[PDB]
Amino acid sequence: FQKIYSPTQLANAMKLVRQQNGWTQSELAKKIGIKQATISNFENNPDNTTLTTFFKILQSLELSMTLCDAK
Amino acid sequence: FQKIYSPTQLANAMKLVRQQNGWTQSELAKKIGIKQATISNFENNPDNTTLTTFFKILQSLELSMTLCDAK
DNA sequence: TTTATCCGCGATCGCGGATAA
DNA sequence: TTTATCCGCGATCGCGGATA
Repeated sequence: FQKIYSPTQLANAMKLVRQQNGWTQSELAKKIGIKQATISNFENNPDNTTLTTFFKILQSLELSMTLCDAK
Repeated sequence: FQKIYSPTQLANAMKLVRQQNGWTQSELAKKIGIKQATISNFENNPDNTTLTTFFKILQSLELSMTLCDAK
């Protein structure tokens, strides 16, 4: 768990968490009630993703976030 | 620095950091080059706010984020 | 099976700009 | 001075759905 500085970095880290637990986009989507396509857009093109989508996906991954010093 | 679970909670936490440092929306917006209106929409209505905006505002605040376990 | 891409649709974004208050 | 709100604009969202 490290500091995250961009949407791309964020999406890559969460995608890795998804893969490391062997979850599919479809099963995560079903779990929180959004489209599989929405998870695919977030993983690939996270820049315009809504905060609401990010939080729903975070919950699906059994994750949360905290703020920290940029340093 | 607490676990954050929603856009509102995130926006409230970041607004608080802005105020605790005595920073105005205008000076943050000018610092990273976005609209003052954009920071205002984020603070009040964060749900559909983009990941790009959220990250720009974090940088303006000298903040970063980290993922963690949801518990 | 898994993931990425496309349609139309209604909604909202963030922009420049100008207010409102 | 500070922050919230509105306009028009082009872009993109996330939706149900159906492909690639």
